[PDB]
Amino acid sequence: DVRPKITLACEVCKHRNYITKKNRRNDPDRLEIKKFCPNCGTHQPHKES
Amino acid sequence: KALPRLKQRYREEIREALQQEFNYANVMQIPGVVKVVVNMGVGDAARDAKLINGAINDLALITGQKPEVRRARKSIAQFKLREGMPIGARVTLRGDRMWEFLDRLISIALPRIRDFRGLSPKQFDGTGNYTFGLNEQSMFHEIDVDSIDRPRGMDITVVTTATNDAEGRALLRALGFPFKEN
Amino acid sequence: ARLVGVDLPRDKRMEIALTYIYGIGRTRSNEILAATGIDKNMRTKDLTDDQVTVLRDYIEGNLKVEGDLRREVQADIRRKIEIGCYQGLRHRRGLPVRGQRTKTNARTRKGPKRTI
Amino acid sequence: SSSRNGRDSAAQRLGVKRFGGQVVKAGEILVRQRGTHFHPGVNVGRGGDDTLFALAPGAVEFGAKRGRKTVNIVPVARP
RNA sequence: UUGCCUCCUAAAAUGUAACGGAGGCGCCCAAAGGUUCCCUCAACCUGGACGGCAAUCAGGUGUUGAGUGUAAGUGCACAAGGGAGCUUGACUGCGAGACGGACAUGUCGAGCAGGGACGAAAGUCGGGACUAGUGAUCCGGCACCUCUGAGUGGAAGGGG
Ligand SMILES: [Mg+2]
Ligand SMILES: [Mg+2]
Ligand SMILES: [Mg+2]
Ligand SMILES: [Mg+2]
Ligand SMILES: [Mg+2]
Ligand SMILES: [Mg+2]
Ligand SMILES: [Mg+2]
Ligand SMILES: [Mg+2]
Ligand SMILES: [Mg+2]
Ligand SMILES: [Mg+2]
Ligand SMILES: [Mg+2]
Ligand SMILES: [Mg+2]
Ligand SMILES: [Mg+2]
Ligand SMILES: [Mg+2]
Ligand SMILES: [Mg+2]
Ligand SMILES: [Mg+2]
Ligand SMILES: [Mg+2]
Ligand SMILES: [Mg+2]
Ligand SMILES: [Zn+2]
Repeated sequence: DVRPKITLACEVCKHRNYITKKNRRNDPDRLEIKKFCPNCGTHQPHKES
Repeated sequence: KALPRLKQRYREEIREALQQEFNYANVMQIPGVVKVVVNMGVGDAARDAKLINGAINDLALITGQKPEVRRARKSIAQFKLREGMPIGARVTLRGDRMWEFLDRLISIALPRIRDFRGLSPKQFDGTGNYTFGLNEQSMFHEIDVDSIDRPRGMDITVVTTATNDAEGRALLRALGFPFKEN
Repeated sequence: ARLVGVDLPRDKRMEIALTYIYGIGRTRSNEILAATGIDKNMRTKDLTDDQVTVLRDYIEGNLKVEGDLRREVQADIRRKIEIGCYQGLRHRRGLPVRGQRTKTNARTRKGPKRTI
Repeated sequence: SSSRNGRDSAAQRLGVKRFGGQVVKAGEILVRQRGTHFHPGVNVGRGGDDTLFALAPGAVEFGAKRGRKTVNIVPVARP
């Protein structure tokens, strides 16, 4: 598909909140960015599911 | 507490001679060397960029400062070259390093050239700038003989403050390159 | 060992180790070893640096080796091919210069064989 | 024989919307445009899609400033 | 031929048909986003080993003729073009006032709080210079919840 949809989930609470798109061929590895998690209340790293 | 011999010569006698023999209005109309540029384009980088490493090594050995790597600003299909690849390396000499390189050149490299018949006085471009090329690099004594694998030439250019061609020709003759007589 | 950018063989008699140098061959090696008095049968395991260095000194003082040799060879080739000499034209055509029997032999100069 | 044309888009209703001498409220839209045919001035901001909107109440006044077409808002005196 | 985007016909507000005249779209980018800092091309002329009408270097002329991922138009030399350091605001809770329309759709937005990025500071940041890259209702799946639970306590099921 070239452009699969992916879901980002927090680490401690483990809740799926954000959804984006990425190119697997260009980025075989998983994504690792920092986003705002409402329930946690602080910016924490989010790892692609 | 040190000063290069060529710089001493220029600031002691060359400037006075030029001023006397051209009759300038003020003190600082006498031309002076600004910078020296050394570069070379290989053209084979499109197939093998390994030779670029040897080119950089040779340039560092001859000069003593890390040179550049230059890309291409256009893509030519007939020359089978596209954007982004490296093509050649350059380096600029100023001040004490420039004087030392010029002195070493005139003292060693030029006399050591095989079949050296002089330099054409027609190499100027009108405004007082000299440029010429070389075919073989091992003439320089700083690069050892057996460590080189392939022959690579280079082009070196000198720029002065001379207003016209005659001023620069006189200044560089006073410096004393082996000019040809015509 | 190593000399003038030439990797001396791990274990070879000096009479051929010096031969491996492009500027020195069999009889030149024989004469050089006779002059230096060095035995021509010993192995590389007993080689020592000082004798090698003095040998390098003698050979560089008395002869021209490797890149210089190449350079005058191609200088000769280019001058002969530019002056229009018979050897120059033969080099242009990639054929023997002495004028041997090109009829069947000279495959060494003509390179591989291609059929028509 | 036939034709391969005959397809078109919709109409975006572009163009100036509030003319000089009028009175506008805060956050009003003054001009809709593709490029920066006009430019923001005083008390006027440039939107995401190159649209112009007012920041404070007043009266519109078209004007130019050093090779530009600009829109300005004057602070009409309070009665 | 059947939907969406750009131009002309379209008679200098908006709008305006035809089997009229021309073209694209059913993508792409983890940087081609955010912020801070710096620079300006194409072309022509003159000199240089291969090197030539064009490869890399030096000097001179050069105010938009180069360039803007993708078709057109509107713009951009103050840059929205080119080069570099850091980083994910390609957020959460909200929204005064408007833009046009038969209806359902679409679009812009100053400003407050939480917790961030950039910069010494003033300040910008709710994806991409702008306009296309998409699909209502019903039915069902997945994660979570201080909702409900057919006598009571659970569970099944139903709910946001
Ligand atoms: Mg990458
Ligand atoms: Mg000059
Ligand atoms: Mg239209
Ligand atoms: Mg934007
Ligand atoms: Mg946008
Ligand atoms: Mg109109
Ligand atoms: Mg009608
Ligand atoms: Mg079509
Ligand atoms: Mg960037
Ligand atoms: Mg220039
Ligand atoms: Mg830029
Ligand atoms: Mg409303
Ligand atoms: Mg805040
Ligand atoms: Mg805001
Ligand atoms: Mg941008
Ligand atoms: Mg139905
Ligand atoms: Mg019950
Ligand atoms: Mg349940
Ligand atoms: Zn969380």
